Amino acid sequence: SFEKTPAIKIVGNKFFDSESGEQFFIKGIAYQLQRSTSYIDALADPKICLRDIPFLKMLGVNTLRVYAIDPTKSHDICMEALSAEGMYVLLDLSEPDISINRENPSWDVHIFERYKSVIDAMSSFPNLLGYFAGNEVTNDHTNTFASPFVKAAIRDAKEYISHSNHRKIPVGYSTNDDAMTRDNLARYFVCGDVKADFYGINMYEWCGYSTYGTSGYRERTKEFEGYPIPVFFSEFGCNLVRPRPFTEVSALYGNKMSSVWSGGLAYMYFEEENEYGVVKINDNDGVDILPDFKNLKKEFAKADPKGITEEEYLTVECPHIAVGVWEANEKLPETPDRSKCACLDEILPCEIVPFGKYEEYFSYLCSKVDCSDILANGKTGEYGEFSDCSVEQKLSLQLSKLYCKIGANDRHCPLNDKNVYFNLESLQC
Ligand SMILES: OC[C@H]1O[C@@H](O[C@@H]2[C@@H](O)[C@H](O[C@@H]3[C@@H](O)[C@H](n4cc(CCC[n+]5ccccc5)nn4)O[C@H](CO)[C@H]3O)O[C@H](CO)[C@H]2O)[C@H](O)[C@@H](O)[C@@H]1O
Repeated sequence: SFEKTPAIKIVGNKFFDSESGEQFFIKGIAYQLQRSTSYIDALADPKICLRDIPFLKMLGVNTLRVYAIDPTKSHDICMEALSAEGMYVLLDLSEPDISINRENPSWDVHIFERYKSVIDAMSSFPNLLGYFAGNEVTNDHTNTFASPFVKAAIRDAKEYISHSNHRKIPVGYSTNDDAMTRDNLARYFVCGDVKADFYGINMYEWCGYSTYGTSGYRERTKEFEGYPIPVFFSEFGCNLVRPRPFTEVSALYGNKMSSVWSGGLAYMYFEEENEYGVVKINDNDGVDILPDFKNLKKEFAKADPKGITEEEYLTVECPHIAVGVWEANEKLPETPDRSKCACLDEILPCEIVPFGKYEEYFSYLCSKVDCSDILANGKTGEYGEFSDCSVEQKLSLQLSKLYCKIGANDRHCPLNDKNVYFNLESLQC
């Protein structure tokens, strides 16, 4: 049963409860456990989530941000338990080992399959608020060319959801707060023919007992006034001054900011040797409440954002390219084609299995054959025909091209490595 969490929908630049029609404001906290899979999925483990939900209820949150789930595991126990307390989930589609790499960006079948798997695992829950298609991918002026790959991911996640039987859960983006790139990033993700459905900023400008004017919150609010999609703080809670008073919460849900922002999520629930937690899990797996907890609790309790209803509410150019400043082309890479890339597994004479060596093997093979067909350039908007295939498929293509160039036809692939093998399926889309 999900009566207490009706699905939230987007109209214009605001969230709305689909039943009542009241504006939905996010009063949230990040909820994600680490190790000392690589990620831990707290929503796949009832003993973890059912321990914490009572404490989350005390905080008075209506939303969690979760950065990683294991899509092979069940989540209905934790998601229904969250729904029981009126709590929604914002969920990143990526994870640390399967993300768009800001140092070498690609939008490919491997990353897209990860996104699909999370979508298929989590879309049945009415309290799934939205998906993030990326988190701080571009983070400064040196990697703005990663952003077209994220926009392609937004488009393709939205289309995948559209073509599924699922509820059309919105797909957005979470960005950092770098001064040189923030205005261009915000414009880029709503420009042209592809748009993020919502926009989260990881916002740490307000530290200690600051103010609306002095923190920078006033300038941010004036910048995002009239922004065409919902905007919120996907993270907040600068910890320079402790215990964190969380006085930004009073500003965030006040009348000046509540007209522009759709709330935000504190970072975070768990303490992980970083002084960002509101609780600490002890050696007996029990929850010890930390000094920040009471301050966030009081601030959320006092917050009462005056929104507008759905019915009364009902009544862009991409940034130009400039070298060293903004290098994200409007032209996006194509939708990764699993069938095309899977046909390389069939027909290619020389293949390499996944298991440092990528840099060496690409450097070696791309000096002997033309690797243009696997390159992807977000600056120039030039995307090779097989640039959407997996790193292994890309490598295999180049090895196979070298094999055909030599033309011995003796089943000896021209790269001595144990991961290399001659594909017997090639001899038989
Ligand atoms: O796509 C961009 C990059 O994504 C990386 O993975 C991603 C990963 O780094 C990210 O990690 C977040 C991490 O960004 C977030 N976090 C918050 C903070 C506090 C920052 C404090 N602070 C204070 C003041 C100013 C600025 C900052 N520190 N870390 O904490 C989350 C839960 O603890 C954690 O999961 O989570 C994503 C989703 O799962 C992965 O997609 C990949 O590993 C990189 O290869 C890739 O380049």
